[PDB]
Amino acid sequence: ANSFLEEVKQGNLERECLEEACSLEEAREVFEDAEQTDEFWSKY
Amino acid sequence: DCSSGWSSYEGHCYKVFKQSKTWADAESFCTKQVNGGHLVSIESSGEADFVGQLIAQKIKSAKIHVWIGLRAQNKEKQCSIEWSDGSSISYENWIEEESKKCLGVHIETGFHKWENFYCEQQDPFVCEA
Amino acid sequence: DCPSDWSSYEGHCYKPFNEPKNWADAENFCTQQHTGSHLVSFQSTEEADFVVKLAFQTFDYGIFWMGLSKIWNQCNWQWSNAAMLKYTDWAEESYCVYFKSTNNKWRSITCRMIANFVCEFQA
Ligand SMILES: [Ca+2]
Ligand SMILES: [Ca+2]
Ligand SMILES: [Ca+2]
Ligand SMILES: [Ca+2]
Ligand SMILES: [Ca+2]
Ligand SMILES: [Ca+2]
Ligand SMILES: [Ca+2]
Ligand SMILES: [Ca+2]
Ligand SMILES: [Ca+2]
Ligand SMILES: [Ca+2]
Ligand SMILES: [Ca+2]
Ligand SMILES: [Ca+2]
Repeated sequence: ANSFLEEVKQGNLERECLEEACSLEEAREVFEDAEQTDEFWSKY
Repeated sequence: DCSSGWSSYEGHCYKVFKQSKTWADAESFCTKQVNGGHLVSIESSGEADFVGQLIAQKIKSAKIHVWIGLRAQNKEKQCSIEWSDGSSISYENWIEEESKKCLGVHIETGFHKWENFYCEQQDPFVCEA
Repeated sequence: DCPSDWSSYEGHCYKPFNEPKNWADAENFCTQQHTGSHLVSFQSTEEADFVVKLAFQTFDYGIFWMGLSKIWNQCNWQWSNAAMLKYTDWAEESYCVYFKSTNNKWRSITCRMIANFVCEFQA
């Protein structure tokens, strides 16, 4: 999830997708690699 | 007075679909469900209120967004701009997914504020007729 | 010829800053560091790779603005049902382009975001 200025920080799976709900893009910013993003998103 | 499962507001019928589709497929889908259907067009304060509440009834996730009928038709990555120095854009190195020309609403704004999203993602949507 | 603190490549001077400014402020601030300076513009991949490497070796990871702003503000927005676009409720007013010091691909984020930047000038 994005607060006002959180996007300045480097992405982080725990902080953004597990401790918060994350969008497909936030997850992609964490993995960068498409297939990895798919693997994770499909099980999210 | 709409088809079964559709909600009325100002002589228009609306329906929230939980199936995830890209913006384009969602649009086609809407035109095939009802006579004159399209993705919802939020043309007023009241319509926004009604549709936001309508969506809130079916969609509870914050991991996704809900597609609405606004899109930039331009095929180019940016529109009518040059670099801050004056030179035109010859070179480009865009991540396909960073071009966000389709709009959608999210639960964190109560499904009101129009946010920019990459068109080829699959998300729920709302049809209006 | 670049003023020491700046870096040189194919006849242009570049310098990364790590004082977070939004886009408008960054671009503006560039034009003051030296005459004819602006936020960096990319004309080739090597120039791009040159600047990514540069900002990276300097401030490591961060997000850096580039000279592109209000990128879709002038696109042709219209409803699929052809209704009139009068009522609007944009979450963000403008989108600008930036890059991560870890790779050279172009990304987008609201122009109000706070980010590092790189200025560039000629001669
Ligand atoms: Ca966060
Ligand atoms: Ca985030
Ligand atoms: Ca992020
Ligand atoms: Ca934890
Ligand atoms: Ca948090
Ligand atoms: Ca982000
Ligand atoms: Ca991104
Ligand atoms: Ca796989
Ligand atoms: Ca009727
Ligand atoms: Ca409408
Ligand atoms: Ca222009
Ligand atoms: Ca340049």
